[PDB]
Order: sequence, then C-alpha cells, then structure tokens
Amino acid sequence: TTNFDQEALLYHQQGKPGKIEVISSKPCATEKDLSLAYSPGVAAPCKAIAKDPAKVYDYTAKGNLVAVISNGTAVLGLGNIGPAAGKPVMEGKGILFKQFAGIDVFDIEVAATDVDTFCNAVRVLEPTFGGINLEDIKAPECFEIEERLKKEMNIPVFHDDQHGTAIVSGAALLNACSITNRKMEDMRIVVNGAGASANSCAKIFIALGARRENIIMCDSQGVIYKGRTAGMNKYKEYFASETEARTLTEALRGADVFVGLSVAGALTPEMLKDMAKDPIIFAMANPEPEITPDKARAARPDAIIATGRSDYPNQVNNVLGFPSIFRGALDTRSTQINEEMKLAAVHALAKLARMGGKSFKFGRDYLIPKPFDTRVLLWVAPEVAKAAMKSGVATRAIEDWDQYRESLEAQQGPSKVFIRSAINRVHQNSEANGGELPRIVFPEGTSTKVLKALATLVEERICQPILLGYPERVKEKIKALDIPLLNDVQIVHPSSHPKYFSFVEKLYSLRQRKGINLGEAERLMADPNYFAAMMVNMGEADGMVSGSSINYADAVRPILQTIGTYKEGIPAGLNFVLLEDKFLVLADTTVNFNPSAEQCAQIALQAAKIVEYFGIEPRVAMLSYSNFSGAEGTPRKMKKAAEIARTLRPDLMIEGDMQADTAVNPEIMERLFPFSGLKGGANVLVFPNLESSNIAYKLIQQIGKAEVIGPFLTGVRRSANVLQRTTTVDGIVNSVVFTALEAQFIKDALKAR
Amino acid sequence: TNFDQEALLYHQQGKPGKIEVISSKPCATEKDLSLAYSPGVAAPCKAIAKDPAKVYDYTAKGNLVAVISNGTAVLGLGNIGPAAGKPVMEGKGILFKQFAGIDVFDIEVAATDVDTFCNAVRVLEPTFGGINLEDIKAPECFEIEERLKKEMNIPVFHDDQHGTAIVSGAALLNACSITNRKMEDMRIVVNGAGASANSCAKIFIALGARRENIIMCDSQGVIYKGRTAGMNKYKEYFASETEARTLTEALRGADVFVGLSVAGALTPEMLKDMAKDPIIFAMANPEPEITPDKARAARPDAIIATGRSDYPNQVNNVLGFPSIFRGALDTRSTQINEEMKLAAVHALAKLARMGGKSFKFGRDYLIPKPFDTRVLLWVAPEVAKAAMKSGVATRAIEDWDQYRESLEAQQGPSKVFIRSAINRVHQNSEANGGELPRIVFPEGTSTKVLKALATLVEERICQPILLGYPERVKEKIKALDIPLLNDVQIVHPSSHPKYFSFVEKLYSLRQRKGINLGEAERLMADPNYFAAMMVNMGEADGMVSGSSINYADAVRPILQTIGTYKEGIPAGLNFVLLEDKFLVLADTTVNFNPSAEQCAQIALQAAKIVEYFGIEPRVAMLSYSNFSGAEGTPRKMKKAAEIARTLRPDLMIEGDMQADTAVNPEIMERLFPFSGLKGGANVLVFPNLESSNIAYKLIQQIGKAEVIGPFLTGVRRSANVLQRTTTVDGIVNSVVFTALEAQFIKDALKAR
Ligand SMILES: CC(=O)SCCNC(=O)CCNC(=O)[C@H](O)C(C)(C)COP(=O)(O)OP(=O)(O)OC[C@H]1O[C@@H](n2cnc3c(N)ncnc32)[C@H](O)[C@@H]1OP(=O)(O)O
Ligand SMILES: CC(=O)SCCNC(=O)CCNC(=O)[C@H](O)C(C)(C)COP(=O)(O)OP(=O)(O)OC[C@H]1O[C@@H](n2cnc3c(N)ncnc32)[C@H](O)[C@@H]1OP(=O)(O)O
Ligand SMILES: CC(=O)SCCNC(=O)CCNC(=O)[C@H](O)C(C)(C)COP(=O)(O)OP(=O)(O)OC[C@H]1O[C@@H](n2cnc3c(N)ncnc32)[C@H](O)[C@@H]1OP(=O)(O)O
Ligand SMILES: CC(=O)SCCNC(=O)CCNC(=O)[C@H](O)C(C)(C)COP(=O)(O)OP(=O)(O)OC[C@H]1O[C@@H](n2cnc3c(N)ncnc32)[C@H](O)[C@@H]1OP(=O)(O)O
Ligand SMILES: NC(=O)c1ccc[n+]([C@@H]2O[C@H](COP(=O)([O-])OP(=O)(O)OC[C@H]3O[C@@H](n4cnc5c(N)ncnc54)[C@H](OP(=O)(O)O)[C@@H]3O)[C@@H](O)[C@H]2O)c1
Ligand SMILES: NC(=O)c1ccc[n+]([C@@H]2O[C@H](COP(=O)([O-])OP(=O)(O)OC[C@H]3O[C@@H](n4cnc5c(N)ncnc54)[C@H](OP(=O)(O)O)[C@@H]3O)[C@@H](O)[C@H]2O)c1
Repeated sequence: TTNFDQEALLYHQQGKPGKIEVISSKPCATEKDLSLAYSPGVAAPCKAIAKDPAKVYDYTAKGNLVAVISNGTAVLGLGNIGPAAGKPVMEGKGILFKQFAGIDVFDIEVAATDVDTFCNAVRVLEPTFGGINLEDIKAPECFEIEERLKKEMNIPVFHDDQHGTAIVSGAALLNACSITNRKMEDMRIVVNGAGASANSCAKIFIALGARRENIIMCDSQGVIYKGRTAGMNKYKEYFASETEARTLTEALRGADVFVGLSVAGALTPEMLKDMAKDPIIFAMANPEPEITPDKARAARPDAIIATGRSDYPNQVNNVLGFPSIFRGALDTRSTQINEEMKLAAVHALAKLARMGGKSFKFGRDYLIPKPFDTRVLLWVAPEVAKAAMKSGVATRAIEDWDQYRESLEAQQGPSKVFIRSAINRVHQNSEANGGELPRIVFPEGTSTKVLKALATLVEERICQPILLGYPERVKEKIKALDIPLLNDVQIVHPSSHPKYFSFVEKLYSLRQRKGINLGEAERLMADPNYFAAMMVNMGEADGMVSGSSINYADAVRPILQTIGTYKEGIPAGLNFVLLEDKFLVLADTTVNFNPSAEQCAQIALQAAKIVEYFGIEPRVAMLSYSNFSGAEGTPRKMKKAAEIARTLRPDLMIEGDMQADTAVNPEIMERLFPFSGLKGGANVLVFPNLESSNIAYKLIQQIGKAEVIGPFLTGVRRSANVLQRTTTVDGIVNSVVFTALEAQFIKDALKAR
Repeated sequence: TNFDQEALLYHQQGKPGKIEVISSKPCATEKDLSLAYSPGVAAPCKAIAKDPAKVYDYTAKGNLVAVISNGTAVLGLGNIGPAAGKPVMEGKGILFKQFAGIDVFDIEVAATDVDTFCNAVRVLEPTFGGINLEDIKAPECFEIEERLKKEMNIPVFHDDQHGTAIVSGAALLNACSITNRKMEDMRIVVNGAGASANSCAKIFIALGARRENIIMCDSQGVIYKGRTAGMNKYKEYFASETEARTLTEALRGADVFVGLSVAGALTPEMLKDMAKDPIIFAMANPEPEITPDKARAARPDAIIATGRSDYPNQVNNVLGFPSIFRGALDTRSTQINEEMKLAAVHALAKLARMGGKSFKFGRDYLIPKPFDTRVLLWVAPEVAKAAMKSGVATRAIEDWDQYRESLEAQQGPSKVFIRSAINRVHQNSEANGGELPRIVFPEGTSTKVLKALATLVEERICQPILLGYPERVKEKIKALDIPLLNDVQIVHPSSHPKYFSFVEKLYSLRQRKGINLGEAERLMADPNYFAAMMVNMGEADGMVSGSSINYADAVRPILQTIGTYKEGIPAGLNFVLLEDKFLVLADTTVNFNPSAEQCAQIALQAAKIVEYFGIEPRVAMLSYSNFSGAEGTPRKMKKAAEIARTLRPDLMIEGDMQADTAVNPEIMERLFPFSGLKGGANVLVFPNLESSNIAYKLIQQIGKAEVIGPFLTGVRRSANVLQRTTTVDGIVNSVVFTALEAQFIKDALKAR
C-alpha cells in the first residue's frame, strides 16, 4: 500500500472509531435542561404531534434527515462485499451529504440480501426517516427494489445509480448540444455497458427529448439486436434496438455522442475515427478513463472530451446531483422524487455552466459546473423547489425565495467552503492563464512536512514547486519518504544556478550601504532563504514558502531585506479564523512587536483590502482590554489608530477601542454601546501588540474547534509567505494554496501594467 | 407552554432538530474528499473484506446503539404511533450521549405486529453495534426480546424492564442488609411480577429470592394458581403459595412493598398492619403512587424510598442502562446476560454503601443522586468484568486501568465541572449545618443579576444581601416577576445599623491614604465600598459585583478595603473547560504588565487553585517565542519560570513558549524534547493584560469551549468581579464558584 492508501486506512482508524457521531443540537448540561430532556417535559412535543401527525416534520429532525441504505453488493469496484464491509462507504456518503447540502445522514447497512426482506424491512422505517438514498446494490436487484419502493412508500426515495450520474450526464449533453447547435430530434448515442448507470442515462435521455429508436445500447457481449437470445434480463431486453451492430467496431458508425459507459480500453484512435461530426466522449470506470483527453484531441481536434477524473477538465461527478435534489425535496417537504425534479436539476446545472468572486468561461472545456462550486446549490436547490411548485406531491410550498436563498447560504459557511473556493479560484486563475501553475520556491527541500505537503499540492495541481538544496540529498529524502510524485520535481542548488552571480550582484547593489558587500553577498546568496527571496524578487519564481524548519524571525528577515515592502506598506501577519458562518481576520500576529497608531491603521487598511479581495465587506475593530475608555496606554493608541484609519478610509466601518467580545458579538455591542459606528460584528481584528495576537491566534487554533489558516505575510512587494515552525502538513497545504493565490494575483497585476 | 416551546426552538432555533449528526473526522478539502469518498474510501473496504469484525476498528459500529420503538407505549401516555414518539426517543439518545458518551440512533419501526418488528431489527444487525429497544408494548416485549436475542448476536436490551429491575435491586439490597433481615430466607412479598415487574422478580430471585422460599403477591392481586383474571402465558412465572385474593388478606405486609404500577393503593391502616420496617418503592405511575409524606406519617419507623424526582432517595434509569450498555459495548459483548445485570446491581449497591465528603448512608442515601459522576466510573468496569467472565465478549480484554481511563475521559470537564462544583457547594452546606454562604450583591437593581439570582436561590447556593434602595429594588423585582426573590434581604448602605462602624473602620484603614472621616462617610454610601466592608468585617461571606460598571471602578474598592494577603498579588483567573481537560488562564484582569516575580506569584496562585480542584498543575509562561530568551517578553517569561520553579520545586513549569507549544503535547515532544513540561499545560500565565484579556474573551466568544470567570484571586476574603458584558448563565457560574470560595475561606477562618 502506498502512502495515500495508508493515510486512507488510518483515516478511519485514528481517534474515535468511524467518522460520524450524534450530538445535541444545542447545549444541554444544566439540570433544568436535563429535566427538559429527561423529565416528562419532552412528552409535550409527542402530544402536539398527536393532534397533528405531519407536524412531526417541524417537531423533530425528520425533515432534515436522510437514510443512506445499502446491502454491500455493488461497493464501488469491489462488487459484492456484503453489508458488513459496506459501512465506510455509507459513512463517506453521509459525510459528503453533510458537506454539500447540510442534511443529517443515518447510514443503515441492512443485511437483506433477498429482495423481499429488503422491501418488507425498509418500508417499516418510513415514519421516523425523512428520505432514503439507495446505493451500492448490485444489478438486477436494485432496479426491482427501487421500483417497488417508489410505489410502496409515501416519502421521497432516491437511487444514486438509477437516477444518479445520469443527471450530470444530461447537463453535459445539453451543454455539448448547445455548443454544437444540434437539437435532440436527430441525435445518436451509444451507451456502452449494461450497468445501472447506462440504463439510467438512457432512460433520462429518452425522457429528455431523445428518440429511443435513435439511441442504442452496447455491452460486453455486443449490441442488443432484435430478437436477441442472449441476455434474457428484462432491463437488458427493454433497451433493445433492431439493428445489426453487434460488432463493437461497426456499432459506432455516425455516432453523434459516444456517451461511453464501459471499462477502459474500449476506445482506440482507429475507433475514434468512426465518430460523427463533433462527437462528445465520456469517460468511465475510474480511476482509468475510457480514453485520455490528450489523444482524443490529437486524433480528433473537432471532438468534445468529458472525463470522470479530477485531473482532466469537464469532470462528471456524482456529487453535483444528489445533495441539491435532497435539500430541495426536504426543505420543500416533497413527498416523492419524480423525473420532473431531475429534469429541473439538469436544466439548472446546464444554465449555471452556460453562465470566491468570479466564475469560469463557457466553452468546450466547461460543460458542467465543477463540484467545488458552492453556487451550484444556490442555483439548483431552489429550482427543484420550483418544480415542487409545479409538479406537485410537495407540502409546505414556501412562497419566498430570498429567505430560502439565505437559509441555503447559512448551510455553506466559510468553515465548509472557504478552502474549496480558494482552490477552485486557483484552478480558474491557472486555466484562464493557459494552464501553468505558479512557480513556488521551497527553501527547505530536506523537510519532511514540506515534502509530504508537496505530494498533495502536486497531486491537486496547485503549484509548481522548486525545492532548494543539494539535489542528491533531497532526492535521497524523497526516496526514503517513498513519494512517487516528486521524482520529476525541479531541484535548484543555491550556488549552482546560472543566474546565481546576477543575484549576488543584485543583492550587493541593494544593500551595499546597509552592511553587505560582495564578500558578504556571496555568503548570503549561499543561504537557501536569501536565494529564494532573490528568485521571487527577480521573477524566476512567482512565490516562496519558507520558515517551516526555523523560527519566524530568521525566516522572515531575508524576505524583508531582499523583497522589501511596497509604497506606504508595513509588513504584517494575517490569520483567517473560519467560523461556522463568518471568517475573522486577525492582524498582525508575526512581525510588529508594538505598532503605533499609524502602523495599526496601515495594518487595518491592508487587512481590509485582503478581506475585500474575497468579496466580504470589512468591519475593522481595534482590540484592547477596555471598552471605549480612551485611557492612557493601549486604549489611547487604539482610539487614535481607529481615528486615523477612519480618516484614511472614510467609506469603511472602523471603531475602537473595544474588547474582543464587544467586537465579535454584535448583540453585546448593541446592548451596551449603541453609539458605536461598528454594526453587525467585526471580521477584521487589529491587535495592540505582538503577544496578544500571537497567543490569541495560537490558542484559537489549538483549543478552539474552529480552523485558522496562516499566518500570511502581507505588505511585501512580492508573494513571500513564512510558515509557523509548529505547523502541520494540512497547515502547509492551506498556506501554499493561499500563497499560490497571492502569487497569481501579483503576477496578473504586474502584467496588466 | 414555553417548556414545550423550548424544544420547539430546539426544533427551530436555526436548527430544526433536537439532535444532529456531525463528522468527527475533518472534511473540507479535495484530499479530504478522496480520503472520505471514493476511491480512497474503497481502501478501508478492502481491509474489512479480510475480517468483518474489523468494522469495530474502522467504522463507528462499536459506539452505536439505537432506541428502537413503535409508539405503542411512549412515556406517560398510551399508544401514540411511531411517528409521534420521536422526541422522547431523541431525549433518550441525548441522555445516552451525556451520561455514557455513546452515539445513539433513533429508529421507529411502524409495526405493531411482532413478526415485522423482529424481522426488521434482526436484519438491521450489521448496521448497529447494539440495541436498546425501548417503549414497546407488553407482553409482546418479552416475545420480541427473546426472538431478537435468539436471532442476532449483538446485545438486545429492553431498557424499561431490566433497568427498573436493576435500580429496584440496588435500592432493595442495601435496605434489606441494614434491617437485620436477609434477601433469601425472609419472606418478602413485593408488589408485582409482570412486565417490568417480571424482570424485577427475576432479578430478585437471582439475588437470593426464590419462587417457593419467597411468597410473591402481585400488583394485580396475585398470580398464583386458581383465579384466571388478567392472565397471559407470561405471568405465571412467579406463582406463590398465598391463597387469598383481596389485598387485605392476600397482602399481610411481611417484609417489603415494591409497587410498579396501578394507582395509589397504600392505606395507613395497612402500613400499621405491616410487620416491621416498611420498605416502600412507589415509583409506579409517572405520577407518584403514594406521596412519601403520607407514608412516613403512617409509620414513623418506616424507611421509604420513593421513585420520584421531587423527593429524596431518587430512582431513575440513568443509573441503569447507560453504564451497563457502555460496559457491554466496550468489550464488543455478544447478547445480554443476567450475570452482567447482577454485577451492575452489586456495583450500584457497593457505590451507595461506599469532594470534601459524602452524604451519610442512612435513610436518605440508599442510592446516590441519579446524576453523580462516579456512578458510571463504578458500574461500567464491573459490567465489563461480568461480560468477560460470562465468555460472551469476542473482543479481548486489556488492563482495567486503561478501561477506567477511557471511562473517565468519556465525561470530561466540559460536561461535569459546573455540576461537580455545585455538588461540592451543597456538600459544604450540608456539612455546615445547612447554612448557606451570604453573598452581597452591590447592584441590587440590575436585571441580569436578579435574573441569575432567581436560579441561584432556586438551586440553594447563596443567600442574597442585595444592596440599594429598599423600595426601588423591590419595584424592579416585581416588574421582572421573580417570586423567589420576595424574601431576600435588602440593605440600604446609608441606613444599616453598622454603617457608622464601617465608616470608622474605613477611615482608620486609609487615614494616611487620602481618606478622612468626611470622605469615608461619602465613600461608604457607595454600594461597592459597603459590600467590600461587609465582606471584610464578616457580616457577609462573599460578594460579586461589576455586572454594570467597568472592571476598574468595581475592583478598586475591593483592593482598597479587603486587600491582598501576605505574598499575594491580585489576579484574574479564568477556567476554559474543554472536552478532555480544563485550562486556567491568568491573569486576565488586574496586572497591566506583570514582571517576572509577579508572573511567578500569579502562577503559584493559579497552581494552588488547580491543586484545590484535584488536578496536578502544569504551568506555562506564554510568549511569542519558543525558548528564545531574547530581550523583552521572552526574557521576562524565562525569568518568571525560573523564579516559580525555585519557589515551588515540585510542579513542572517550563520557560517561555508559544500557546500551541504549551497546550499541545505532540508539538512539545516533537520540537522541544529537552523541556520539563510533559503532557501539556493546564495553567497558562500571560505576559501582559492585553494578551490574556483578548485571548480569554475571544476563546469565550468564537470558541466552542465554555469559559467561566474571571475570578479575583489573591485577595484576603472572597470577592469576585464579573465582566461587564456577562450573561445570566455566566453570572450563575461565577456566583457558584464565589460561594464555593467563600465556604472554603470561612472554613479556613474557623480554625485558627
Ligand atoms: C508565526 C510565528 O512564529 S510569529 C513569532 C513572533 N514573531 C517573531 O518572533 C518575530 C518578530 N519580529 C522581529 O523580531 C523583527 O522585527 C524582525 C525579525 C521582523 C526584523 O528583525 P530586526 O532586527 O528588527 O530587523 P532587520 O534588521 O532584519 O530589518 C530588515 C528590514 O525589515 C524592515 N522592517 C522591519 N520591520 C518593519 C516594519 N514594521 N515596517 C517597515 N519595515 C520594517 C527594516 O526597514 C529593514 O529594512 P532595511 O534592510 O532596508 O534596513
Ligand atoms: C490574493 C490575496 O490573497 S492578497 C490580495 C490583496 N489585494 C490587493 O489589492 C493587494 C494590494 N496591493 C499590493 O499588495 C501590491 O502593492 C501589488 C499587488 C499592487 C503589487 O505591487 P507591485 O507590482 O509588486 O509593485 P512594484 O513596486 O514592484 O512595481 C512598480 C515598479 O517599481 C519597481 N521597484 C520598486 N521598488 C523596487 C526595488 N526595491 N527593487 C527593484 N525594483 C523595484 C518594480 O520592479 C516595478 O517595475 P516593473 O513594473 O517594471 O517591474
Ligand atoms: C473582565 C474585564 O473586563 S478585565 C478589563 C481590563 N482590566 C482593567 O481595565 C483594570 C486593570 N487594572 C487597573 O487599571 C488598576 O491596576 C486597578 C484599577 C486594579 C487599581 O490600580 P489603581 O487604580 O492604580 O489603584 P489605587 O491607587 O486606586 O489603589 C488600589 C489598591 O490596589 C492595590 N494594588 C493594585 N494593583 C496591585 C497589584 N498588582 N499588586 C498589589 N496591590 C495592587 C494598591 O496597592 C492599592 O492599595 P493601597 O491603597 O492600600 O495602596
Ligand atoms: C477555594 C478556591 O477555589 S481558591 C483555593 C485557595 N485560596 C486561598 O488560598 C485563599 C486564601 N484566603 C485566606 O483567607 C487565607 O487562607 C488566610 C486564612 C491564610 C488569610 O488569613 P487572613 O484572612 O489574612 O487572616 P489572619 O490569619 O491574619 O487572621 C488572624 C487574626 O488576625 C486578625 N486580622 C488580620 N488582618 C486584620 C485586619 N486587617 N484588621 C483587623 N484584624 C485583622 C483577624 O481578626 C484574626 O484575629 P482572631 O484570631 O481574633 O480571629
Ligand atoms: N461518474 C463516475 O465517475 C461514476 C459514476 C457511477 C459509477 N461509476 C463507476 O461505475 C462502476 C459501477 O457501476 P457500473 O454499472 O459501471 O458497473 P459494471 O456494470 O460492472 O461496469 C462494466 C459493465 O459494462 C459492461 N461492458 C460493456 N463493455 C464492456 C467491456 N468492454 N468490458 C467489460 N464490461 C463491459 C459489462 O456488463 P455485461 O457483462 O452485462 O455486458 C460490465 O459488467 C464503478 O467502477 C464506479 O466507480 C463511476
Ligand atoms: N426508572 C425510571 O427513570 C423510569 C422508569 C419507568 C418510567 N418512568 C417514568 O414514568 C413515565 C412512563 O410511564 P410507563 O407507563 O412507561 O412506566 P410505569 O408506569 O412504571 O409502567 C407500569 C406498566 O404497568 C402497566 N399497568 C398496569 N396497570 C396500570 C395502571 N393502572 N396504570 C398504568 N400502567 C398500568 C402498564 O403496562 P400495559 O399498558 O402493558 O398494562 C404500564 O406500562 C414517564 O414519566 C417516565 O419518565 C421512569
């Protein structure tokens, strides 16, 4: 097993067994609350439901809970493994459910291998569950089970295989047809394979506007022809086309859309020559796609390529369809899931792809929205609800949409989507630039944490790393760590680069009158930190990430000495604390020992600019130990800093001084100090000295369940970032992601000048 | 209906459910998605293919029970349907999680028929690691229990019958063993041997009783031979030899009276006719069967242990199912065995028989209070012993020390710290003749203070001496509609009989510090100064203030009047109660910029409090550098750590560190293995006021941990100052700990 395999194995091993747990929604520790929960004060909701049964949806979590039910017979690529071993997949499905829609998930791995036991056992769980997701059931049992369940149950039932990927496939097909200006009246599709996904795709395409005679079904044995005596399954013979294309090679003559859903290797360049004008190719059977996009473009440049892998664009992911469907169904309190909801979802996905703080560009490489696009939910969950306003079988029938919009936004706070949006923005910036990752120089080439994070960063295509150090030693360390992904990395020895002496001359010219001459300049450039700073300054790299193996002072001194600050800029750290519904920005945590009022105001302005880059209105607060006291010492300095920042940036909302609770709690400020101009809480917090900010952010990172990312060195001319020496692998990954974002922004700003 | 509306908020409150499901493992990134979803999620699956039992090592099956039901008998109500019973099942689940740390699902089976219910629960076997099916109808409960025990391996447990049996046996064994009678030969009569009483009688006969040695008289008369009224196939398991039918003749009141059903049937004439030492268990209906006062008045020589929460000797299921099911789960036990039931009842009896002290085992402490922390820590290991002895646990058994460590970790400070503080307050009050500490509140006309005082006086913690106008505060109390405050003591500072003596003593204290008789008379009108003088002169045990005014103006009179003891420095002490440990931040209120000696003294004081709370203190002098010793704060922190080490050479106090290095053992061991601090630091000493204040306030607000404080340490007497931005529950916690400190200081002053 590789390093990733071992990490995945230990993912469910370390700490508490499993991944999911059940906790009280609100705190319950007091004896009065315990009596409210144990003494017969909890019988009152039962009596309330007694007079109104359906009202239970508002009297419990049933309306916000989804079953995830499987028998362990179609677990990914494992085939039949039994319900016992199908538990971690259900846990992962529930994790994805909560991540992408915010719905509580109950994973039930029922041991009903027989169809009758499944049907007569699932039906009895109806009154206590708000919706069921069937999955991981092998054919042909799954089709019959779902068909019986849909009629025999009065609450929505969804199958991730019978109505799963086919929604994203239909959205991609709609976008491809719009690109090719071809209507659904005369379209040719050959759905290779005879699995659940193939039949689901065929059914939804037929219900979408395709003609059943035009479409054909192909499998391992061959194309189902008229009067076929092989494959006596009812579902297989249902999608039987009267033709003579049993041969695989000749079955694709004049094929408008490949939509291939068979194992890898079923497509060849000679086979690719058999497609019709402007064909569309779909991958299948991860992790090996049906055909590589590069060879498809080389052989047939007029074609359109869609894949099921993260590496190549146009990723068909099953996570785009189910979470929004279920969120819309439950919030609208729908009593069933019909084809109208799925068609509405397909239309919404196609519309979103056709048309944080930015988006992609419509084209041949963007037919469906990326799975990391949060707006997906906001653009398809209401639409399903819209279908619930027309199709029917839905109670409640919410009359508002903005309230629904903000309710949906409440379930996608920064703690869930901030890093995902940052990585998506990095990908958008790289792809819009031609497809080159920013060059990030790592002075610590022989650092275990840096290399272990570089494996993930290279796999995720975030940055192009340039490790500094002796090539032999870093290669030995990579081989010892067993990372078969950094073997092709670029390693640059400091005193071997062709531009090394140019860097020495540049540093000598910069600081000739600051205590450095040629003899000292060469020795300084021998250091990896100074060489990395010079590389970043001179344009040989976009950014740099150092300080993992040394203290912050001697890791940030070369950056300030070489790269320096820009006009009217002060170097300053900056941390993002990603809470449930907001992210706070603490500044500064790393550089300034005891900033004055002017320095505090400048730090506040820099932090506000960084916040505004992310599309969030900044509200600065000058933290202190006193609430608008203005007394001698820190309160006076914070008051003066707030006034200076207000004069510099009048349109903002700055106020000081105040304590942390007054700043970050709008209710406290409104109740106690209604005169202050800061309304709604503060997302930017400027600290009086270094000890306060450093200790506060480290304590929040350690003992607080919230996640902090940083510190990021702001106020420097180029994109230089220093990691805290106590960082972890994930901290390095996040910091490198945001360093790549900053480097791309700085490079784009430089170019557009 | 706000009590129901509280759960309706729990059902809306930006959260539409009483319970919710979160992810213990992180899920925020594409790598995390690959780890949790396909194709990475296939990697553990192939691991489980070799051995199915490895699910207990991979998935959350081990810590997963369910409250299965059908709504046939839900709480104090008859048949209601599976749909309408969900809130009570969710309450059972949250009780499970709170008192045992067990994740629990809420499944309702919409089937009154036995066959479908049994089929569904049997087929849910690999889904769940344990079954706590509860609130099903009877006597079909016996049938479903037997069928499920015979069908699948995982332990099926009916909470009602067996938990009632365990609690009844625990209350009965100690009572019988102290009444000069035996539970095996002396003819006990009891009341009931059916449904839950059937399990009660089975537990009794397993604990010494029998069918022939013990004559059983039922709640529904008697289930002996003859009369066939209200008979079923599962009732004659305890036929007796008494041949009478009427309660007067069938029941002669021989040894005990354990009623579990039917309305109140206990007459004073019958209690007089009872032979000797009436042991009465009158849980029965949701409503009390017979009130304990009437039964006690009927027989003065009677020892009555009712089964209601309104009276002492409480009987509850929280001493039953949680600990025993935790024990069964931890060993991956197969099915449910009687031996574990007798082990649990013996553990409860021993715990009942054997902070500062505990309530005397007499007529009031037959069983401990049904929320005590030691209950689980005692019952669960014994249930594990029984499960191992019965040979039903497939999983191997390790040393019991690690098991006890895990059981203790199941209930960290965040769940039990305030409750244990309240219990210690009550124990100190009981050990002091029932007197409560007198706490004087300078702000007698503060809405938050009065609202918190309602709960504080309802919980019997402190005695308010609210200062201010005797009429204005009464008007405020009437406006806020708090009845319990109608009997509190209101003192006008300028009209108290001891006002002039206090003025004279204040003038004597600070005659050479800018205060003369006129200025002392002017200052004693201040409620803060008067409360401080009251505490200093012993007329009140403690005081809390600052809920409306800023900290400086609220703490200056305390420092000027009460002062600091020898070798003491005033400091603010905050407790951050995390899931596994509690940190102590100091100082957060007073010292603008303490020096090395001041920081060392603050650390010593904080270590003293931590030692008082029964935890080994580990001190860390926080800074922005990691053992750098550079000019400025790092050098001051290093010097302070050295001074504190020389002062108390038995604690582990380590240099200057960042917060992450201090509170994380892994970072400390990996980066700085040359240090003397091991296992993390539970005491943090900050270099200045801004750092500590901002850190504690930010942790309180944006963190998910509970911060209680700040507490004023280093003063001669008990006197705390609340934060201006405090809430009602914060005031409640601060007053609880102020009362605890006042009791400790009064006890210290009583001697010498
Ligand atoms: C995540 C963590 O680990 S946080 C740890 C806490 N932080 C620390 O321990 C480090 C705190 N900072 C410091 O100790 C220092 O201020 C350092 C390391 C930034 C600089 O060391 P110093 O001896 O003060 O300065 P140094 O000689 O390196 O100065 C380098 C350059 O920075 C510039 N500089 C430093 N601070 C500032 C500032 N606030 N504004 C503008 N320029 C500045 C100087 O002008 C100088 O430029 P020059 O070469 O043209 O003269
Ligand atoms: C994306 C995130 O997460 S952070 C988002 C932050 N949002 C913002 O709006 C950031 C605000 N702006 C900034 O931080 C910066 O000032 C930026 C991004 C505008 C970049 O400013 P820069 O382009 O680096 O300024 P710079 O001073 O280098 O450019 C002016 C010229 O002076 C030159 N120059 C100035 N000082 C020096 C020096 N010491 N040595 C050499 N050249 C110098 C530069 O080479 C440049 O010349 P060029 O354009 O021919 O190459
Ligand atoms: C929870 C929150 O909101 S925390 C808010 C942040 N904290 C604050 O704003 C308050 C910080 N503390 C202070 O400002 C001051 O130190 C105060 C208010 C406590 C008192 O300091 P001063 O106002 O200078 O005191 P003052 O001159 O009135 O004397 C008061 C007494 O306190 C004593 N005292 C004050 N600080 C100390 C100390 N660190 N050690 C010993 N004694 C002390 C003085 O000796 C004096 O006693 P004395 O009259 O017998 O000589
Ligand atoms: C419980 C928690 O959570 S925190 C745990 C840790 N807490 C602590 O350590 C708090 C410490 N608080 C205390 O009171 C200390 O334990 C003590 C008892 C040692 C302090 O002693 P003090 O309160 O200073 O009193 P002291 O020992 O001086 O009293 C002896 C005599 O001096 C007299 N006295 C002392 N100071 C004065 C004064 N200013 N004016 C008049 N008489 C005085 C007392 O009247 C007493 O006389 P008596 O024998 O006739 O009764
Ligand atoms: N969007 C996605 O990335 C996505 C979504 C869902 C599922 N999946 C993948 O789908 C798989 C599970 O579902 P499935 O229905 O695809 O399983 P599957 O039915 O086993 O997939 C292959 C089947 O297609 C037929 N087939 C056609 N041409 C074939 C050929 N040349 N070689 C072999 N078989 C050929 C065979 O069926 P006959 O023997 O009956 O002819 C074969 O059993 C997993 O790999 C899962 O990851 C991917
Ligand atoms: N130890 C505990 O914490 C504990 C235990 C149990 C109950 N309670 C409390 O008691 C309430 C629940 O009541 P419950 O009925 O489930 O438990 P219960 O009153 O202790 O059980 C008595 C059972 O006997 C039967 N019975 C026979 N005659 C009866 C009569 N006249 N009235 C009532 N029942 C009669 C009923 O079963 P049939 O309907 O099958 O005859 C009933 O379920 C809740 O408030 C709950 O909190 C607490």
